[PDB]
Amino acid sequence: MKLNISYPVNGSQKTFEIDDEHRIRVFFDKRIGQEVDGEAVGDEFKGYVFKISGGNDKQGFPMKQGVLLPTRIKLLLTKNVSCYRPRRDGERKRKSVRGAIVGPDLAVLALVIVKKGEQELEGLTDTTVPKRLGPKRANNIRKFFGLSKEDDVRDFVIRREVTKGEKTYTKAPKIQRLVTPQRLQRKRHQRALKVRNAQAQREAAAEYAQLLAKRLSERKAEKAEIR
Amino acid sequence: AKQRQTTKSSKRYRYSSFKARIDDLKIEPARNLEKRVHDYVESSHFLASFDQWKEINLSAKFTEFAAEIEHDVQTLPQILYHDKKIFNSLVSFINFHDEFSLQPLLDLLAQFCHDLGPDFLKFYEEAIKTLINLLDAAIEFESSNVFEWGFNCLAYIFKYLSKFLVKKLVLTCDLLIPLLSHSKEYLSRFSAEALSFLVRKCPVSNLREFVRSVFEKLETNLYEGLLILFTESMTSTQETLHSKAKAIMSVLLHEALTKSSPERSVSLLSDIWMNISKYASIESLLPVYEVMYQDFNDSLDATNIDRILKVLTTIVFSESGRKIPDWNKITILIERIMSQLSQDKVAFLFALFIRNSDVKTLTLFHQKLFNYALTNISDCFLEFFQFALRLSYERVFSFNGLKFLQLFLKKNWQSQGKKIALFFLEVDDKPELQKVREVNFPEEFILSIRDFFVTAEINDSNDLFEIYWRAIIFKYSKLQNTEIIIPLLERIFSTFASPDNFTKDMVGTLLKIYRKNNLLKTILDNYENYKESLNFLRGWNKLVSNLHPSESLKGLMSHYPSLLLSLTDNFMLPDGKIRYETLELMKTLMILQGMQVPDLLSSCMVIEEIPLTLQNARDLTIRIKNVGAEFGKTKTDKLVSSFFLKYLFGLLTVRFSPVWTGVFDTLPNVYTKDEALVWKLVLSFIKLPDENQNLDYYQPLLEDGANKVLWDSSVVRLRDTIDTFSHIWSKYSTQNTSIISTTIERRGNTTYPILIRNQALKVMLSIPQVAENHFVDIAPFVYNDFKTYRVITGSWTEVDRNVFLKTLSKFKNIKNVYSATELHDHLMVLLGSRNTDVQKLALDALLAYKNPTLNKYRDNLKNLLDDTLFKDEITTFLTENGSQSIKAEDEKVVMPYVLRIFFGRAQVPPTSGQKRSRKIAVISVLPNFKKPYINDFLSLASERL
Amino acid sequence: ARGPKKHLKRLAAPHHWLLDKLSGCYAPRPSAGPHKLRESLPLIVFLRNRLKYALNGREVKAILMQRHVKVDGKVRTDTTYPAGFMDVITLDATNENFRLVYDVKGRFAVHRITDEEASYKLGKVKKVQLGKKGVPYVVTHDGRTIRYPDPNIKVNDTVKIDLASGKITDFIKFDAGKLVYVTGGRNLGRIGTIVHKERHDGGFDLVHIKDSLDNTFVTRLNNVFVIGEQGKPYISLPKGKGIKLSIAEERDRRRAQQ
RNA sequence: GAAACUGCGAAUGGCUCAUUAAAUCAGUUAUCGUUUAUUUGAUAGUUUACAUGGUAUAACUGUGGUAAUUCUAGA
RNA sequence: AUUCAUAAUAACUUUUCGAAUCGCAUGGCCUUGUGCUGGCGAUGGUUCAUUCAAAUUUCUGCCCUAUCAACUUUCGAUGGUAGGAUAGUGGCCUACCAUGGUUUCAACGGGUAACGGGGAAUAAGGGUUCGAUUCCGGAGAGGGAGCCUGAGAAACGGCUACCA
Ligand SMILES: [Mg+2]
Ligand SMILES: [Mg+2]
Ligand SMILES: [Mg+2]
Ligand SMILES: [Mg+2]
Ligand SMILES: [Mg+2]
Ligand SMILES: [Mg+2]
Ligand SMILES: [Mg+2]
Ligand SMILES: [Mg+2]
Ligand SMILES: [Mg+2]
Ligand SMILES: [Mg+2]
Ligand SMILES: [Mg+2]
Ligand SMILES: [Mg+2]
Ligand SMILES: [Mg+2]
Ligand SMILES: [Mg+2]
Ligand SMILES: [Mg+2]
Ligand SMILES: [Mg+2]
Ligand SMILES: [Mg+2]
Repeated sequence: MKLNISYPVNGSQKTFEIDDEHRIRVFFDKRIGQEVDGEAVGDEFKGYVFKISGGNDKQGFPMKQGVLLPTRIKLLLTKNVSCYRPRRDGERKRKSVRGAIVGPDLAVLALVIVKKGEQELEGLTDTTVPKRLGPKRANNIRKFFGLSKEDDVRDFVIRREVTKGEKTYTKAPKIQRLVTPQRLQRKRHQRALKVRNAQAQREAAAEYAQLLAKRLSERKAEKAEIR
Repeated sequence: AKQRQTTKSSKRYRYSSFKARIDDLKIEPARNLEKRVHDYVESSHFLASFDQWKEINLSAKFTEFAAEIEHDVQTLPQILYHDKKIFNSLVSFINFHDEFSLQPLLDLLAQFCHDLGPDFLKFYEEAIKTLINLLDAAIEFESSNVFEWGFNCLAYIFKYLSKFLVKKLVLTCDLLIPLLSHSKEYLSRFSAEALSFLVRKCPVSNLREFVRSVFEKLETNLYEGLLILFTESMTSTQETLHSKAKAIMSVLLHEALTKSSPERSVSLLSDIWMNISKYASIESLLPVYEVMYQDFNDSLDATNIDRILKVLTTIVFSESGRKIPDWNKITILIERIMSQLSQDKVAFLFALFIRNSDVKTLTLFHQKLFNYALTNISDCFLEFFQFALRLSYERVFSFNGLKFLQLFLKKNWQSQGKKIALFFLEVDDKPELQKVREVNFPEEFILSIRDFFVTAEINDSNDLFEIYWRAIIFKYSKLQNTEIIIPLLERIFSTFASPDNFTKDMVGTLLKIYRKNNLLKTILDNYENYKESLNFLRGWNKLVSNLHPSESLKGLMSHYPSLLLSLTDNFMLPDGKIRYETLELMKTLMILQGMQVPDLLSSCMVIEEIPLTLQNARDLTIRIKNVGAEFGKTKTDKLVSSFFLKYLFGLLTVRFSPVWTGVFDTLPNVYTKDEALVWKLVLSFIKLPDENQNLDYYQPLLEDGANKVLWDSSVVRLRDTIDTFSHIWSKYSTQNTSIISTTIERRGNTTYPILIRNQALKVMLSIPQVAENHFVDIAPFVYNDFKTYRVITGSWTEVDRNVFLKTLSKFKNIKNVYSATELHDHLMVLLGSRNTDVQKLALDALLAYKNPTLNKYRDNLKNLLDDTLFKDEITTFLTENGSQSIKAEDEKVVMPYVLRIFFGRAQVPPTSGQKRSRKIAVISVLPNFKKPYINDFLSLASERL
Repeated sequence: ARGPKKHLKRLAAPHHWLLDKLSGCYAPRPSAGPHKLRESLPLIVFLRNRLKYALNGREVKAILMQRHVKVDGKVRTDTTYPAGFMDVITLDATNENFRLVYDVKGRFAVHRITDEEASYKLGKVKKVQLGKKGVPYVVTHDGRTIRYPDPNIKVNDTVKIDLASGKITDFIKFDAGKLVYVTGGRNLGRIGTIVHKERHDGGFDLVHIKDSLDNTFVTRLNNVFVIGEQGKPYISLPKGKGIKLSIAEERDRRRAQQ
């Protein structure tokens, strides 16, 4: 079966087709999350460690973690689970999924290189893929560049160059959770509103108390007159 | 905001800010070609609009105005006879400042002037005052449409009374000074346009009187308002100028060049010229350009020599050289200005000419151009030259500035030798200025300075400064510099065994003077105190690279076997450049030794070279992980091990998160090579933030050299280039401060980042066993409570503390550490901390001690820490006679823990309803405890007091 | 149905809106608001079918989004905002102020008012109750909650609310001899004086009302709204002064004026 | 301003009369027997801060399975 | 009409809420600091009231059939008590109790080419028939059963089984 091997430290990934069945047998009986030695797979992978991440069968159905079987089964999948993207809120669908036990009928098996062996794979270890996007939140920028609190993230924003025909310019992200005078103004405005509301309520309460006291005194005077 | 609504959305209705409407609004009624009601008339303009406005506007205020005036406006003779009451009502109603009636009133006020204009003159002053108050009122209630009505009303009156106002403009301007001088920019901008329309309609004779008055006023926002006024009068349509522009522009120039007119007026003229130059195309400027040349030629004189040059500087700069038709004319002026001043202004002028001149004209005049500079700018030719280089260095080199610089140096080396040193210092780093460094230097100066070292007194920092600025110039000297240097270096080394920062840089300068063995011996004798300095490290790098390996060398370095290991200590420094140069030095020394350079050395050099970017972020990590693997698999000697381990900790100083990833992965698997070496490196980093590092550098005697180099320009573009030129002048004005200030900039970085302690702690966390064995060195911080120190100078951050406590829990045998008991008591203090996270770390380390009784009740204590399960545990775990209660035999060990954990929970701010019940529960469990334990709990509360 | 309805057929719409039965299939459903559905006049019907300012719904939306219409001194932008009894509609651009009052026929009538009379409204006190923290408050017929009322104010009284501050300026007790306005039933729109209140515990109270023409009628208490003392209304009344006229007399008057 | 996340709607509208004989429905009552998005009006000094995390992912880059579907797996 | 509104006392909570949100604009104080203070709006948020609603609910009113006279009660039928559940009352369900409930004033059972009403036709008046069908209310989405989401669904141009 095809092996889709991914090296996350480079971010690289490549497919290797397999014909001999010795390596395929040593993959058998394993489970997602378990580790296997690359030397058993072949000399090219000697010294490597592969963690199984999943796979697809000859019918295209995916492998699901948490179900310990060697055969497909129809599972009721819901929000925030693998192998299912709900079209509508609260929608739950029963779909056929392949078990978590490796077997002879896996069309492709996905592997993650936990540890590098002595020899360097041509397509995985020798090459690197850059990160697509840099940090956006201010604290993330500080963490990425290890900035001090005093140092302003404004000067450390990553810029990417875009060239259109003869023209050229740069694009950079909008920082979020940045301390700006507008935020201070909003905070101050909320605090002032709160205090003013409290004072107005107290004033209204005092006025009502005075009115009630005056009415009470008048009624008591009338009662005294009746006596 | 900059990116205006340039790309328009498909929406039919869209919000527009009040500022946005004000920005696009423009006061110019003539452009509007829409049919106007008053254009068709039967009796008078006032009646025609009046009937229309009765129909459209239904506002209450306008309705009352209509009723009061309806009878008196039926016929034009009626209007003229009753004009006094008509004007009063219009002004009376406008005063209320009601928006819903303002539009008909402002229109009718204009049409009222149209019907009886010459008669309006007696009303003219009252009208403008009414409008000024209305516009001033309009600022409070933001309504762009109101401003459109008011200013158009002003424009219409200004249109109808054109002949009579034009005769007395300075009076009319006087009324509008508060508007033109107003703080808000847009009010001044609008009033400038309305007033501008009269300016275009002037007789030239009347204009000169008007131009004189405003310039007299010119000597808040008046400058800006006038600038908008004149430029508006010049511009009529895009890429074109009004026909009268030449007449007005001549009048402004003649007044500006006049001695009586203030200098700021010439500055205004400069700003006016640039606005029109940017606005207008080439052809429209040709009539304007011609008048400028002729007027300058006709009025050239000593008194106005400075003013003329100031305007010419603007012309050459304005939109660079593309607006200029033919530079031969401007050149023909320049000798006339030269033949018949302010040196700094001249230097400003020629530099732009070099940058902006077409190739042909510059070639014809490049020789005469610089000869003028030697004539009068020789006092400041170098300030000109550096500015010329920055603007266009390639053009200066192409046009033979270098030989003229060489001629300059010969003429004035005696006068301003220090100032020459400043120039060659600043240009040193720039690779494009390599040709300047190639310029041969006058020989006589070299000998005079050469004689200085041969007999120089060097006993104090001031004398060193004398050597320093001189030392820079010898680098170009060709008269066997080596022989003079060696005695001087020995004098410097012996005189100052303990160098300060300035000294380390001079020797680097001195070593840099060398060009293609005894000197090498000299530096080796005294280098331990100079390895830190970058400049010394470069100068040494230059020396070793030049010199060819030989057997005699192998004897030399053999005399100092510790040379290689000593230099390795530079790799922990916070500067990338120092580490790179040290590596390059390391390789060269091995070549001289003949020893083979390890391949690890080459790999580390490559990593340092890679730029620190997101694109290369990943590539850096693998190189660290690869070489770390290379170091691990390959057995090496102490020097390689010392080299690599120190280099790794140097990477921790780097401010790049990907770099940290590789080293944090590499270091835990390679520390076995030298367990002692890593620990000292970790130990030192922990103590760096507490250690105080200050850069103390020699302060030269202060120079009080400063002056207003150029005039101030409102326009940003011209003002920036002025700021650049002034910055250069001030730098050269104070040569002593400038030389030192430039020097400190290029030394490098010596201040470790304050986060370095956290990085070292992460290394300590990854390897608890090494910390456990070397607890003797780390113990004192805990007993100080992680406080420098009774007032505290400083303390560790909460993050640093947390990583430390986690490491303690990871110790396999905490009980057998150097001081277990004193540690054991302090963790009890931390167990009393209010912060629950701290207690869990404190407890985990406490449980690291193998005590059976604690192990029996470990989970209950953990649940007590856990916020969710704190409440039920109190009832179950601590109730007297409880099934899960602590056994009497085991109480004595467990209760001290129980007392301390509860103490922190009592310190929770008793602030929210859940948090308040928590405090009540803590105090409510006291009766369960035996009285001696209750006494202990009370004792803890009073301990802090 | 499985939830709240959002459509209103024209035939099912309130009669007093006077909607053409063949213009379309649907009618404006008043959104939730101060007044009940059947006793409210949405702004669309008021601006289009009564004032004739707008020719169709889209122009009404154009008017509202311009923020020219104010209800009770506050700008509204919902086309189906349920304006109702005693609500002040201000159109500043036209310099017009309207108070929604039923005419004798039982329909909302376009009544123009002065600005001063537009400065306040009248509200029937539907509830008097202590809120949280022991603060008395009154709920009126239009859903306004006003805190710290005058203690003498009781249910079924009338309170004169100043729109600017939303506070009670004065109040009228529900007593015999007071001038009242009918706001429900077949007697809708009539004006009279109270004569006597019949009380029936656990049932609907009845009120006898005598008109200026000495005709008398009985109405449920929920449909009565005190508007002032006899001859001294606190608001300007529409034409006809709430007097019901027989069909024959209406014919005579119509022929005479024509 | 595509895509995607987020919020809201999709329980309205339209169609049909199968079941349903104190059931539905009509008129008339009650919630002191209860929920109520939304609208409208009130209403909360008592709770590193110049402002916290991934305890995190989509869209996106890249590597793939199935004959096939508004299928989706690893990084 | 209340154990109502509200308040207070003592505790309790895997326990909430009490603005880490956004647009436009740049006013006022000065000890001149990117110091302090400040406007017009949007969107969120506890509780109360109002509104659109929802649920249950009191009294009266339905065509033919007595050659359907007794029905309901074991497996809830009537009622009491306590609990569970419900948004909530309630045999709605559970446990223990009693033996009740309707009926010749027609219960129960059967038929219905039975959705109900506003209405339509005829008739001089009483009556007789029609009303799937422009509005109101109820139920359904091939037939049963069961649910996620959401304030609101036993939803079906949402999902799951079984039957066809
Ligand atoms: Mg969504
Ligand atoms: Mg952009
Ligand atoms: Mg009642
Ligand atoms: Mg039946
Ligand atoms: Mg019934
Ligand atoms: Mg909504
Ligand atoms: Mg609200
Ligand atoms: Mg992923
Ligand atoms: Mg039972
Ligand atoms: Mg019960
Ligand atoms: Mg049927
Ligand atoms: Mg029928
Ligand atoms: Mg029907
Ligand atoms: Mg349904
Ligand atoms: Mg069908
Ligand atoms: Mg269904
Ligand atoms: Mg449907």
